[PDB]
Amino acid sequence: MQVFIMRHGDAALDAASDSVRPLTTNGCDESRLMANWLKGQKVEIERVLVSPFLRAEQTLEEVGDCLNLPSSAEVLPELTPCGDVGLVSAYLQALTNEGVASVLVISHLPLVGYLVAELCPGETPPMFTTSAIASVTLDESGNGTFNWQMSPCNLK
Ligand SMILES: [Ca+2]
Repeated sequence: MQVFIMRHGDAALDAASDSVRPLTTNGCDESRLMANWLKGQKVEIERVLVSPFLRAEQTLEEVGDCLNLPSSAEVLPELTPCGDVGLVSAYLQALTNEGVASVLVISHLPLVGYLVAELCPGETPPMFTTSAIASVTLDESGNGTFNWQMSPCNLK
């Protein structure tokens, strides 16, 4: 199963509180940039998992505007910055055994980095710039391979 791990886009520093910080114009722009790149890669997203935080959901909105995404999305509490990478890993393994062919995961630091390591043996937490995407091929036994990583700058 193809897993695409994405860090939410650039977000405003100030808001009533952290969970509600909106995306910035640039954050939107770059998120659409990465979305179109994926579209050009013949990427077909079957399932979507997103953090409950506004910046994650908005990144999803923006992406969904350029890439054909599922009508629904699953808002996961464990995708927040302090999310339990173990439960995220298990959720992904579940979908893998379910038959799901591909999933797009939109989250935050430091979770995104740890998630890749947790899923892929021998890998250290990679560095994620905003809107950057990590590709991981996960098998039924929870064994994942870190394929590549793409960021708005390596396209820009
Ligand atoms: Ca469009």
